[PDB]
Amino acid sequence: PDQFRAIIESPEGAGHVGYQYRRNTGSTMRMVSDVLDERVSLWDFHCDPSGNVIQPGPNVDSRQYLQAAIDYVSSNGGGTITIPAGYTWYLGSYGVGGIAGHSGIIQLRSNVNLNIEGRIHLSPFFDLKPFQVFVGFDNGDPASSGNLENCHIYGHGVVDFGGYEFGASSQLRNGVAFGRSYNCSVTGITFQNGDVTWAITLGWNGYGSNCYVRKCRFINLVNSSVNAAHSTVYVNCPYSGVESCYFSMSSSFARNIACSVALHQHDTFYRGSTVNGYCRGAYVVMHAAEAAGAGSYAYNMQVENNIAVIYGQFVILGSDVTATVSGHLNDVIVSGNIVSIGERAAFSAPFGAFIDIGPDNSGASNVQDIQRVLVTGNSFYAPANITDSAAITLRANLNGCTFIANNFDCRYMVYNAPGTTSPVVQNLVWDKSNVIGGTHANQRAGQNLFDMQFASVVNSTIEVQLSCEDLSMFSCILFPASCQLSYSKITVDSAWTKSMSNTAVFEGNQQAGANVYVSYPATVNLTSYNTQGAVPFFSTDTNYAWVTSAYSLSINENLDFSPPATYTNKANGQLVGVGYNEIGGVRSVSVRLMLQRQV
Amino acid sequence: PDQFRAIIESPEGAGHVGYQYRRNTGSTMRMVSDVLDERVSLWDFHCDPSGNVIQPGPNVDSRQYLQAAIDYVSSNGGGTITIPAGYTWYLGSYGVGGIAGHSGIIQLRSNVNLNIEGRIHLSPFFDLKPFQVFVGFDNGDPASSGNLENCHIYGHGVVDFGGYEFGASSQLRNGVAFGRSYNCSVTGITFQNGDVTWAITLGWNGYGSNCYVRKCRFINLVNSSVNAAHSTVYVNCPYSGVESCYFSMSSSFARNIACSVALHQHDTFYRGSTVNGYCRGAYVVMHAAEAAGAGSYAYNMQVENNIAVIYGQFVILGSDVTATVSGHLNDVIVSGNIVSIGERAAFSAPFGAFIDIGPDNSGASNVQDIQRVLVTGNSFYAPANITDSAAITLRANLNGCTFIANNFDCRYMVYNAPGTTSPVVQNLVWDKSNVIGGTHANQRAGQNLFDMQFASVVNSTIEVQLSCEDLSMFSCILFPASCQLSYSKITVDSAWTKSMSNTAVFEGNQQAGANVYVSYPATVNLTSYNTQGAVPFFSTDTNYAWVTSAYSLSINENLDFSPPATYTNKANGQLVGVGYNEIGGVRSVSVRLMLQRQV
Amino acid sequence: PDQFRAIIESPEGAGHVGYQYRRNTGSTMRMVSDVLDERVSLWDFHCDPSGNVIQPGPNVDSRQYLQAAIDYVSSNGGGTITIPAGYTWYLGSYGVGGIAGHSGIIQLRSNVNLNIEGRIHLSPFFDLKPFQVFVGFDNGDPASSGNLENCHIYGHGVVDFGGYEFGASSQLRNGVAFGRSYNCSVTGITFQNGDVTWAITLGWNGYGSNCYVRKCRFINLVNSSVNAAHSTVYVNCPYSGVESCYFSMSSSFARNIACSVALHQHDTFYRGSTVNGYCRGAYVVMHAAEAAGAGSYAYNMQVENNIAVIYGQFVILGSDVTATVSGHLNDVIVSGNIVSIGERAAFSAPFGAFIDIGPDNSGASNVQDIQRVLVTGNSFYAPANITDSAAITLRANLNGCTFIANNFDCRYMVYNAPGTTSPVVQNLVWDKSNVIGGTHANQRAGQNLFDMQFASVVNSTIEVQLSCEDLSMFSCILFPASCQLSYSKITVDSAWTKSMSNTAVFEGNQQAGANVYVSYPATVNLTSYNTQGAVPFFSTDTNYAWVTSAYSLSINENLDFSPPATYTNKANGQLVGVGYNEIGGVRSVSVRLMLQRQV
Ligand SMILES: CC(=O)N[C@H]1[C@H](O[C@@H]2[C@@H](O)[C@@H](O)O[C@H](CO)[C@@H]2O[C@H]2O[C@H](CO[C@@H]3O[C@@H](C)[C@H](O)[C@@H](O)[C@H]3O)[C@@H](O)[C@H](O)[C@H]2O)O[C@H](CO)[C@@H](O)[C@@H]1O
Ligand SMILES: CC(=O)N[C@H]1[C@H](O[C@@H]2[C@@H](O)[C@@H](O)O[C@H](CO)[C@@H]2O[C@H]2O[C@H](CO[C@@H]3O[C@@H](C)[C@H](O)[C@@H](O)[C@H]3O)[C@@H](O)[C@H](O)[C@H]2O)O[C@H](CO)[C@@H](O)[C@@H]1O
Ligand SMILES: CC(=O)N[C@H]1[C@H](O[C@@H]2[C@@H](O)[C@@H](O)O[C@H](CO)[C@@H]2O[C@H]2O[C@H](CO[C@@H]3O[C@@H](C)[C@H](O)[C@@H](O)[C@H]3O)[C@@H](O)[C@H](O)[C@H]2O)O[C@H](CO)[C@@H](O)[C@@H]1O
Ligand code: NA
Ligand code: NA
Ligand code: NA
Ligand code: NA
Ligand code: NA
Ligand code: NA
Repeated sequence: PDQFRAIIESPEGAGHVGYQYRRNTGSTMRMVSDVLDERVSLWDFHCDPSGNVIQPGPNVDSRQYLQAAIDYVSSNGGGTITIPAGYTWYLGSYGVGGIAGHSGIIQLRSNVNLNIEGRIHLSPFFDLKPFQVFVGFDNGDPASSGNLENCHIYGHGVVDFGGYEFGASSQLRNGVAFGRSYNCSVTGITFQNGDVTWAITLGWNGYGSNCYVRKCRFINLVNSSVNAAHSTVYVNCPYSGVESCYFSMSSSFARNIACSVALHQHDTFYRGSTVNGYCRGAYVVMHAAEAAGAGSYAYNMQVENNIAVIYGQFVILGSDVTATVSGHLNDVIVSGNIVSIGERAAFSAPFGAFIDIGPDNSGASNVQDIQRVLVTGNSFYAPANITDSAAITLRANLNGCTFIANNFDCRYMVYNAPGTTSPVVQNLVWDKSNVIGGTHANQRAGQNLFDMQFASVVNSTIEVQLSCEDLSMFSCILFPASCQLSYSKITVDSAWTKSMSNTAVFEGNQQAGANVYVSYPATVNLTSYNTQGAVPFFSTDTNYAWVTSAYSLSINENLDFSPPATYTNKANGQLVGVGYNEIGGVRSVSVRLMLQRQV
Repeated sequence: PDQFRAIIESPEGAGHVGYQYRRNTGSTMRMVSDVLDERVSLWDFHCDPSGNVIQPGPNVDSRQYLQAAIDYVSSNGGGTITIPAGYTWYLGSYGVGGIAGHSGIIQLRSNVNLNIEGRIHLSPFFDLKPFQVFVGFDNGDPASSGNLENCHIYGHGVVDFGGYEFGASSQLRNGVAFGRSYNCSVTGITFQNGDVTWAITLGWNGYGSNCYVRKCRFINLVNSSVNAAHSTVYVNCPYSGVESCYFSMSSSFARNIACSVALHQHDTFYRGSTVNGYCRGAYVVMHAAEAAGAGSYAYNMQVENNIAVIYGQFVILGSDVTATVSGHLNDVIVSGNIVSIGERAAFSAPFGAFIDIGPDNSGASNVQDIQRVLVTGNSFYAPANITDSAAITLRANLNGCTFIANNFDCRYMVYNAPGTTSPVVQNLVWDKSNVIGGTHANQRAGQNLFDMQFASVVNSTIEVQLSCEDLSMFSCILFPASCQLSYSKITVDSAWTKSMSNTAVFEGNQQAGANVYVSYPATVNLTSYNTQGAVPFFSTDTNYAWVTSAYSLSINENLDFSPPATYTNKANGQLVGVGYNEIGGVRSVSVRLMLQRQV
Repeated sequence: PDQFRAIIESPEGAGHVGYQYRRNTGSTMRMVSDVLDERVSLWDFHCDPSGNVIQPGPNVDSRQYLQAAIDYVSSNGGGTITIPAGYTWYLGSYGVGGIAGHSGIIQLRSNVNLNIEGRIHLSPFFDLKPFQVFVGFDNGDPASSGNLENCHIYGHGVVDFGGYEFGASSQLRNGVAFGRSYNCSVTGITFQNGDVTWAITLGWNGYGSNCYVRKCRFINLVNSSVNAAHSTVYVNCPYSGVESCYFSMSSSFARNIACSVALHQHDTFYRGSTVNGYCRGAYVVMHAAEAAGAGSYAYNMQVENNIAVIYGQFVILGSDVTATVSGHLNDVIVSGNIVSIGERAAFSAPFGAFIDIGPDNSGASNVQDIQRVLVTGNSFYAPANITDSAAITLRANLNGCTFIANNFDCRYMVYNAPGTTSPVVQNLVWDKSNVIGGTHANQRAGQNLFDMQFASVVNSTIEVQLSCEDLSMFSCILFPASCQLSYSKITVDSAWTKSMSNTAVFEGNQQAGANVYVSYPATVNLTSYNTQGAVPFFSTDTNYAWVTSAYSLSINENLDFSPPATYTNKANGQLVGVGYNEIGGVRSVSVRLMLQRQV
C-alpha cells in the first residue's frame, strides 16, 4: 500500500492506472500512460535537469528543449510534436553540430513533424547576426549532408523574427531550410517581422523532391538597407511548389530587393497566391551552379493564377553557365495572373515589367538558353506616369517566348534600352490576340511602343493591334539599323492609326529582306497620267521597291476620277496602279495605304 | 491514506498521478491532468451547476456551454475547442451582450479555434426568427466593434439550420459572421438545410484581412418565397477569398434570388469551386457604402477555374456612389470558368448572362466606374430555347471590358434591352479569338447577335467571327440611330455570311464617322460602260461614300468579261472599279463584296 | 482500500480518477477515462483475446484489429481512428462478408475517418493475388450495396502495396474503393510500390457525390507486363475531383498502360497536379455502361493547370452506347496545362497527342457524341524525333471541339491515320491564335501538318498560322478526295510560306464547294495581251474557277510594265486582272498570289 501511493504519485504513476477504451471489453487493456504516450508536446521536454517544467518566456531559451523533443521522437521512427497554443516560445542560442555551418538554431529530423500552434520568437541574442531557424541538413557541407524526409511543419501558429535588422549585407537569414529534402512541407504558418534572406528554402542544388509551401503568410520580412536581397521561398528541388500563399511587405527596401518566389528546378510551380509590396513576383531560372541533383534543365515551370502588386518585374527568366555546366530553361507557362505595378514615380524602382529576360548575376546577356515559354491569359497594368513599364523587357539572349491572349496596359509592349545589351532574339511570338491598353495614351512622346533594341531578330512575329489612339508615340514598332531582321512577320493593324506619322519604322530598311513578311499603313503621294479612261497612278517617291501590294485606306472625294483601289510596284521603287479618269487630266492625290510585303 | 483515495477520486485526482513521456528520464515529470489539459472539448463545459456532464440532444440547449468554453480558452490566450464527433449539439437561445445586436447565438473570440467534428443544429426556437450562428463582432454597432483575429473553424462536421423558413423578408440570417476579421477561416465544414441570407461573411466594410473559405460545402440554404436575397459567402475585407468549395441549391427560389459568392473588396478571389442550382455565380462590386476600411476601389479581383450551372448571371460587375464616396471597380480577371445556364424556359429566371454590367441597387446606370476587366479562356453555354442568354448583358455605364479567347454559345453575344437603360460604353473589346457557338442557330428571327442598344460607344472593338451559319438572325451587329459610335473598330468576317441579307447594320449611318474603322460583307449591283477592254464598273446605289475599298467575294461566271476585283468610291457615293470587257457591251452584275472603311 | 488499489490497476481504473479541465471550477467534473475516450487509435483494438496489446510487424496480421476498430467507432456514430506514426501495420488476409466479392481487405464505414500517420503494408499473402485494400461497398453486388458517407482518409502516412506483381491480367487491384460514396475524401496520403489497377476509385456508376483526392502522392504503382491497364484515380460519381496531387511511374509498362485520372461523370475535375512517367494524363469519358446513378451525360468536365510528362496522350475524350443507353460528352474545358511527350523513339509507345478523340472499347468510331469542348491556353511539346505526336488525334466521330490560344509544338496539328477510321467531323474549330511551334521543322518530308483523314468535315474552321519555315512538309493542310468538306473555313496565312510548293491541298477539289470559304498562297503563271496601257493578264492554267479574288504576294522587278495587283476569275477557270504596260508587248510572269474564295 505505501508502495502503491508512492508509485501513483511518481512519474510511473500513469503507468499503473488501467484503461480500456469506452469500457469496451474487446478493446486493449492499457495503462493511462500508454494513451498519453500517443501524443507529445514541447511540454514533455521543456524542463530543468530535475524534471520540473519551465515556463517559456522572453528570458527563457527554449532551443535545447525543442531539440531534445525532436531528437527523441526521431529515435522512435517519427511523430508530430505540438508547440502549444497560448504561449510564445523564445529561441536564444545557436544549435550545435551539423547545423552550425548553416547558422542553424533547430535541426529538423526525418519523420518528425512540428505542429506549431503557438508562437516561436527570436530573442535579441540574434540581433545583427545570421541565423537559419529550422535546418534539415545534418552536415556543415551540404554536399556531405544526409537527407531530410517526411518532415511537415504545419498549424495556426507563428514564426516571428523579432524585427532585428541584418548586421551586414553578406549575412544570410532563413526560417526553414529543409536541406536535401524529400516530401517536406510547410502549411498554414505565419512568418513575420524580420529582415531575412528567405523565409523558406526547399531542396539543395536539385537534391530533393515533393516539397511544398501551402496556405502560409509572409509579412514584413525585409526592413533595412543592409539586406542584400530576398526571395521569400526558394524552390531548389524538383516536383515542388508554392500554392495559395499570401506575401506582403511594407518597407521601401522591399520594393527594390525582394521577390516572392524563386523556381529553380524542373517541375515546379507557383500558383494561386497574392503578393503586395514586393519588387518581384517570381524568378524562373536555371543556374548552372545549382544543377547537381536534377540536371541542367529547368522545364515544366508553372506560374499561374496569382494576384500581384509589385514595383519591379513580375516573372524573371534566366539561365547561365559555369566553367563546366550549362543551364537551360524551357517549357514554361505563365497564365492567369493579374498583376500591376504599384503607385510609384517613374524610375524609382527596378524597371517595371510583366516578363523580364534578365542577364546572369555578372550581367552577361550572351549565356542564356531560354525557349518554349508560353505567356497567356494574363493581365498587367501600370499607372500612366510609369515610363519604365513594359509587357516584356528583353535584355538578354532569347531563344523563344510566345505571347497569346494577354491584356497589357503599360508604357511599352516590347522594350530593351538602347546602347545597353544587344540581345540575339529568336522565336519571339506576339500574337494579334494580345490586347494593348490605353492607360499610357498621350504619354509616349519620343517613344516606340515596340522598341526593338536588339542585335538581331529571327523567326519572330509581332502583330500589333491597337484598341485606342495614341498619337503621342513616335511609332508602333521600330527597328534600329543595327538590328538584323529576317524570317519574321511584323504587322500593324490599321485601326486607330490613320493619323500616325509613323506606324512601323525600319531604320535599316530591313523590311526588304527576302523572308520578311510585313504590313503597315503609310501615306503616299501619287500622280496620274493625263489619259481619259483607265489610267495609271504612280507614287512620287521611290522607296517602295519591297512592296508586293498596297490598298486604299482613304475615301475618294472626287467625282471626275478615282485613284486605284490597289497597287503594286515597279523596279524603280514606285508604286503603280490603274485608276479611272472619267474626264482626262493629270491627277495628284495623297492617300493612306496599307503597304504589304508577302502578306 | 484516506486523504489519498479521496484526492484521487476528486476532480483534482489526475493532478496527483505522475507521468513522464514514454518513461524517458530526460522528459518532464508531469501529472496526468497536465497532459489532458493540452486539449479541450465541449465536454469540459457541457455540465450542470454541480459539474455533472449533460448529454446533448434536441431538448438540450448547448449554447451557454459552448460560450463558456470559448470564453475560458480565450482567457488563456487561445487554443482549439473540439465539438465532438458522434453527437448533435443543439442551439436553442440567443447570446447576450455585443452579439445581441446581430441576432447572434455564439460569440467567437480571438485565437480560439473551433474544430467541428460533430453536428451543430438549430432548435425550433429559431423558426421564423433572425439569427447569426457565430459572430465575431463584440459590439452591437460594428463601427464600435473590436477585431476578431486568428479564429479558424474547421473539421468534418456540419452546421444544420433546421430547415426553418424566414418569418419576414426584412430578417437576416447567417452562419458565420467573422466581423472585423483578420486571419480567420472556415475549412471543411458542411452548411446545410436552411433559409438564410448568407452562410459566411468575411470582414466588415473593408475592415479585415486574410480571411478564407476553403473546402466547404453549402447545400440547400434557400427554401422559401420569404427569403429576400442570398449570397452564400460575402467577402467584405481585402486579401481574402473562397477556394475549392461546393455550392448546391434545389429550391426554385434559389434560381431567382441566390448567388454563391460576393467579392466586395480589393485583392479577393473565387476559384476552383462548383456551383449548381443558383441564380448567380459571383458579384464583383465596389459599394461606396462599404468603403470605410480599405478604400473606395475594388481592384485585383479574380474569378477563376470554377464550374457552374446557374439560371441567371455568372459574374455581375458593379460600382456605385453615396452622398460623399464614390466606388470604383478595376483590374478584374475572369478566366478558366466553365458555365452554363441550366435547363429552363425563356424568361423564367433573371436574364441569362456570362457577364452582367448591372445597375446599382436603386436601378441607376449612370454611377458606375468599371474598367480594366479581362474575360478570357471561359466557356459558356445556354440551351437553344433560352432567348434570354448573352455573353454580356451591358446594362449600365461601362468604362472598359476586354474579351479574349472565350467560347460563348448562347443567344446573344452583346445585349442590352432597347428602351431601357442607355449605357455610355468605352473600351469594350471583343477580340476575334472569341468563338461564337452554334446552339442558337435558326432561333434568331428578329434578333441581332450583337445588339448595341447603348447611348454611345467609343474606343471599342467588335470583331465578329462566325463558325457556322445562322440565316435566321436579322444581323450580326446592329447599332440603332440613337447610339453614337466613334473611334471604334467593327468587323464582320465573311465566313458563313454569304447568304445573309444584313451583316452589320448602322441605323444612323455611323460607320461614316471619321475615326470609325469597319469592314463587312454586302451585296452590290454594278453596271459597266460599253467599252471594249479595261472598262469601269459602277454601283447603281449611292450609299458607299464612306467606303475606302471593297473587294470581290463572288466568282465570275462570265467568259466575255470580268468585273473589277477591287473597288473604291466616288464623291456621289458610288463604288467604282476597273474590270475588263474582252468584247464590248454594257454589263450588269450583282456581286458579294467585302466593304472596307480604313481597314 | 483493497478494492481501491485493485480498481485503480484494473481496466476501469482511469474511470475512477477525477479530472477537471485546468482546475476550472466551472468545468465538468469528469474521469480520466472520459478524456481519453475523446480519441481512439488502432492500439485500442490491436490486442489478443486476453486484452494484451500485440506489436505490429511483418509476422502480424493487423486486419482484424483495424476492422474491429472501425466497426466499434461506427457503432457510436463515427469518429477518427488514428493509425499511429512510428509503426508499420501489415495486412495479411482478406476481409469477410460484403467486401469479399470485391477482394476486399478492410471495410470502411460511414462517419468513420482514418488518420493514417504510420505505414500500412501488404504482406506476401497477397503476392500474385487480387485485392482492394479499403472498400466502402457493403455488398458483393454493388447494385445491392448501401452507401458510404462522410468517410475521410488523411494524414502523413503511407499505403505500400508490397511490390507484388499481378498474377493474371484479369485480376483487379485497388487501394481505396469508396463505393457508393457521398462526401468521402483522401488527403495527404502516399500510395506506393505496387502493381495495381487503380489507387483510388470514387463512386460507383454515377452513384456518389462530393468525393475528392487532394495532396496525395502515387509512386510506382505499375511494375509488370501482367498488369492489363491502370488509372490511378477513377472518378465515377459527380461533383468530385482530383487536385494538387503528384503521380510518378518509372516502369516501362506504365508508359504504355497507365493513366493518372479517369473523369467519368458530370461536374468533375482534375487540377493542379503533376504527372511523370505515365502513358496518359486523363480520360474524360461517358460510358453508357456507367450511367445508372447520374444520367447519360458527362458535362462540366474540367482538366486545368496540370503539369505532365507522358508517353501517349494527355486528354482522351470518349462516349459510347450499350444496347439500351447512349452516352454523351459535352461542356468540357482543358486549360492551362503544360505537357510534353517524354524522350522516346518514334512509335515506341501509344501515338503521342495532346487531345485524343478515341474509339470505344471495342474499337468503334461511330458511336461517339462529343461536343462543346474548349481547349485553351495549354502548351504541348514533343521532341523532334517523335513522328507520332499530334495536337489532336481525331480518330472517332467528333461533334465539336474548339481550340483557342494554345501553343502546340509537335509533328502534327490535326492527325488521323489514313485507311483506318473515317471519322465524321462537325464543329472542329482551330482558331488563328493557336501557335504552331518549330521543333519539328525539317522533319516533315511526306507529311501534312493538318492531315484531314476523315469521312467528312462540316462547320469547321482551320486557320493555319506558321511562325517559322518548314519546307520539308508536303502541305500545311490536306484533304483526301474521300473527305467531303462543306460549310467550312480553311485559311493558310502566307507568313513563312513563300517557298512552299503546296500550302493547302484539296485532292477532290473540295474548296469549290458553295459554302467553303478558303484562302491560301499559290504560284501562278500569267501572260498579258500586247496592248500598251491598261492591259489584261490571264493565268495560263484553268483551275481557278472557284477563286473569288487573288492578290499579289510578289514584287515586280520590271520597269516597263506591272502585272495586276488583284485578280478575279473567268468562266473557263482562268484568273484575270488589269495591269499596266508602259510600253506594249506580250508579258509572261510567274507570281506568288493569295488565292481567296469568299473571304
Ligand atoms: C549557387 C548557390 O550557392 N545557390 C544557393 C542559393 O544561393 C543564392 C544564389 O543563388 C543567389 O540567388 O544569391 C543569393 C543571395 O543570398 C544566394 O547566395 C547566398 O547564399 C548561398 C548559399 O548559402 C550557402 O549554402 C547554404 C546551403 C548554407 O545553408 C549556407 O550556410 C551557405 O553556406 C551562398 O553560397 C552565396 O555565397 C550567398 O551569396 O541559395 C539557395 C537557397 O538557400 C541554395 O539552395 C543554393 O544552393
Ligand atoms: C451597405 C451594407 O450595409 N453592407 C453590409 C451588407 O449589406 C448587404 C447589402 O450590401 C446588400 O447586398 O443587401 C443585403 C441584403 O441582405 C445586405 O443588406 C442587409 O444587411 C445589412 C447589414 O446588416 C447590418 O450590419 C451587419 C454587420 C449586422 O450583423 C446586422 O445585424 C445588421 O445590423 C443592412 O444594413 C441592410 O439594411 C440589410 O438590407 O452585408 C454585409 C454582410 O453581412 C456587410 O458586411 C455589409 O456591411
Ligand atoms: C463498366 C464498368 O464495369 N465500370 C466499372 C469500371 O470498370 C473498368 C472499365 O470501365 C474499363 O475502364 O476497364 C477497367 C479495367 O480494369 C475496368 O473494368 C474491370 O473492372 C470492372 C469493375 O469491377 C467490378 O465492379 C467493381 C465495383 C468491383 O469492386 C469488382 O470486384 C468487380 O466486380 C469489371 O466489371 C470489368 O469486367 C473489369 O474488366 O471500374 C470502375 C472503378 O472500379 C467502376 O466504378 C465501374 O463500375
Ligand atoms: Na554555411
Ligand atoms: Na546587329
Ligand atoms: Na444589427
Ligand atoms: Na445617344
Ligand atoms: Na467483384
Ligand atoms: Na467521305
